[PDB]
Amino acid sequence: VQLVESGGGSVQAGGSLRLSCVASGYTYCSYDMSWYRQAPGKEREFVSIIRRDGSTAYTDAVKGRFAISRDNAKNTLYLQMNSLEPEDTAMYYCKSWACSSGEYLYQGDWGQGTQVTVSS
Amino acid sequence: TNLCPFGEVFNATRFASVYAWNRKRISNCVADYSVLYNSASFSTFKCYGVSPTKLNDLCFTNVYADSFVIRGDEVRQIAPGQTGKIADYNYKLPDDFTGCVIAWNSNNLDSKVGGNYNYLYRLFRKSNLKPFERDISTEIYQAGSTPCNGVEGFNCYFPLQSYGFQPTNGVGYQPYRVVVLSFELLHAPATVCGP
Ligand SMILES: *[C@@H]1O[C@H](CO)[C@@H](O[C@@H]2O[C@H](CO)[C@@H](O[C@@H]3O[C@H](CO)[C@@H](O)[C@H](O)[C@@H]3O)[C@H](O)[C@H]2NC(C)=O)[C@H](O)[C@H]1NC(C)=O
Repeated sequence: VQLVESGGGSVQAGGSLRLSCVASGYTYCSYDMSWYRQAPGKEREFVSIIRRDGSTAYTDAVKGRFAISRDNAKNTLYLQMNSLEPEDTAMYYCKSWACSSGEYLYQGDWGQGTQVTVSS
Repeated sequence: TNLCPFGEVFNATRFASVYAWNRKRISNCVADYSVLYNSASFSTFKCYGVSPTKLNDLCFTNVYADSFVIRGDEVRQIAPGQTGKIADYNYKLPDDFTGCVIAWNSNNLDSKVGGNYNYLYRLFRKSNLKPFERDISTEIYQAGSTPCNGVEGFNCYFPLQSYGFQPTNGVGYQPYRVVVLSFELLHAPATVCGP
């Protein structure tokens, strides 16, 4: 399993951006998935999750500006970031969580990350 | 006869997060435990049934290689009667536990400049684990009352944290590969022995 982020760049504040993370490679079960971000010098904070049962949680900073969506058809994870403030500047990372099937167990994975950069 | 595949557990390139700990059933093989206890390379090596001398002389129906990474000050907790973040929420052993904990410092393998985010542990849980339970749930921890409504925020903890192993932490806060050997006798006579 090999996650790969994309989308994002420089953007004037109050604009929007769609992050895409694209899974590649199989595994013997289906797993939850998260967005993390790491600000300049601050550490990696959780942004959101989405689970097998289709439930989301969001971090209180982004609650209601940001939206997590999967298209399992294309093996693609989506972060809609709207009404971006400068605080939202960070390297953004997709993470796949664990799952079992039977004796086997899948650990998770992180991607390389992508830079969002929000001026004013 | 061929040779139990301890090779695959100990010399594994990657190792599990402690919340999401690996188990590897060992069956239908010789053993030779002495390759293990005579390594140089094991910082820790407590046995709790049995003198590891005389476990070479004995036979079991199955053997399990539980195997994760923690910080060094957590390796205290991988034992009978223990308590804290790791014993309570990530990997409990039973009070009657009879087998072997092995561990060793993996600061060279499992660290990176900026932090290794791959290893994680579980910080909160509505109760403690039963012996050998594992819990790979996400699910926002409700520390208050007044409920979370899937926001992570005040009293509303995303309950899996990363360790972020740098090679410039001190030994308490650097990563240790652990491996618990558990040994069960059953009906179906034997499978793993000693040559
Ligand atoms: C984990 O991996 C290491 C690295 O490949 C394994 O170490 C090797 O262990 C063998 C045990 O059969 C050593 O064997 C004997 O050593 C001498 C010289 O050191 C050699 O001349 C003999 O022919 C004989 O093979 C071997 O030296 C050692 N390899 C070296 C040089 O590093 C280890 O067994 C693996 N761990 C587990 C638990 O499987």
